[PDB]
Amino acid sequence: REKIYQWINELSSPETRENALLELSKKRESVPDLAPMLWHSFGTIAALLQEIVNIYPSINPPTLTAHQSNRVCNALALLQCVASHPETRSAFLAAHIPLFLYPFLHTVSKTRPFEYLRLTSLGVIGALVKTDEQEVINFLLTTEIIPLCLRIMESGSELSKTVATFILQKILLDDTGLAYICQTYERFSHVAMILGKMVLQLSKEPSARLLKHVVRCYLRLSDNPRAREALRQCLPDQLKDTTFAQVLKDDTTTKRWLAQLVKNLQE
Amino acid sequence: EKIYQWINELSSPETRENALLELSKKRESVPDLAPMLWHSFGTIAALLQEIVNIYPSINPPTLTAHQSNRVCNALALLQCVASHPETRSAFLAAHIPLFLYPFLHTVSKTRPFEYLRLTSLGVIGALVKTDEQEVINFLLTTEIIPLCLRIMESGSELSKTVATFILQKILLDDTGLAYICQTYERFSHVAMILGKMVLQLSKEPSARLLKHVVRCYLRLSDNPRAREALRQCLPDQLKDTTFAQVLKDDTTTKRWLAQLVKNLQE
Ligand SMILES: [Mn+2]
Repeated sequence: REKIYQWINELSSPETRENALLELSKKRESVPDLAPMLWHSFGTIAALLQEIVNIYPSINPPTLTAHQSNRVCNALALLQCVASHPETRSAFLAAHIPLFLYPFLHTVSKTRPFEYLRLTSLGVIGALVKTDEQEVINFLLTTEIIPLCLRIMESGSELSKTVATFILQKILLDDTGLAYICQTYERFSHVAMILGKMVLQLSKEPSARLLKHVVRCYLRLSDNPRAREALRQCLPDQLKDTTFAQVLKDDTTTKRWLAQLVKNLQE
Repeated sequence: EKIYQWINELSSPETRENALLELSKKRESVPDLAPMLWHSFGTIAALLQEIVNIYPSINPPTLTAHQSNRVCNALALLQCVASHPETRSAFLAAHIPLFLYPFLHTVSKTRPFEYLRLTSLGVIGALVKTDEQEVINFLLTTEIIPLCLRIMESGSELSKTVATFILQKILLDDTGLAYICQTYERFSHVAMILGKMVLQLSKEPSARLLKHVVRCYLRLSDNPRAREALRQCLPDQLKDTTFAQVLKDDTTTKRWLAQLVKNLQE
């Protein structure tokens, strides 16, 4: 508790806010109640959003430096902290704070500063949907986060693609999210096409976590009657062959899922 | 039925620009447009997209009259959501005004930018007009005061006026006054800006600006401990016959300028 209070308090005057963001960002894992402390502290959340908003112009044209990205990501780590705490989770959603991260998620630059910015931003969202609250899914649906996730799964770093897919997975898990993605052949096909190319490169450049999420997504889509029908024709061969046999020999969960997916298709 | 139609067309970039234009001019004629717009986070998100699509126009500064007028139409809609008593609170909990801070931070003097900044301050001014404690508590944790102080001395007539009005409503609130006097730094910078203002106001006068300026000094004179500082920094033009002409019409402003002198007398 020692320095935690002082640092939190120091997040005020921009003269000592940088050190506080850093010191706090690292001690986060420890202090289990940091989230409510951050949230309930006067002007602290605003200070964090201030950090986010300050770099909006450097995001496009893409001139964000490593230093800018690191400091803002410190703030984002504290927001992720606030996003997954049971006592602050729901209010975090009321504040529509995730809407402050979307411009970050829209960037496409490849430099590490941007990739780190996007990965950390995705971490906040992933922690938001970790508990399946109906309201968070409906929030993400209506704010158009899906297309942002799709592009990233489609051309981001392996790390970022994993979290983006996990987010799409959570959205798909809920009945509303599943029905929304399958409402038109075009929206389903867009998602299926992306998961498709993911299943092709993953077969030559393996990735356990990513492969696990891609399988869950496909499995979940097989719950919708029309997507199931479509998948009867468009489910990539690599998911039916034995191509993933070896790598799955250790991940019993995902293997069980792929078996269920193949079972669901056809009749 | 057309209001509902356009509102729905905002959530489609294909039909948004048109909807913004229609809903903006139709603003004054639709009572609860705010609750209608806020009825769906989707609508708000779309309105914020318009604001976000403008950040790329900052450094290098390339904002065009067309881009400015378009986003400002979106600001007009955010402003009415900021005014309505049914939505003003949710608007604040989402820190929506912060999306406008990058705009308020620009310094380009081209009309596209000046107008963007004027319109943005207008969103803030509509917040403080409500006279909510909720609003002042929000702004104090945002850095709006420094942003307003810069414009108060470098902006155009209209901008300087809206910026000074915002500070005025902040100072008028007890906590706002206390906040500003809480430190030498804060008070000193405010005192300095008001100073440069009355100076360039003597030459090239402005009835509206002066009233807001005078009102800020009067309210500052409400804090006992500040009075000594106030006595020492008060510009001559406020103590002499200047403005006496300009103030022939302002019975209110001179009545205020009178109370100011009286508060500072030892
Ligand atoms: Mn559900």
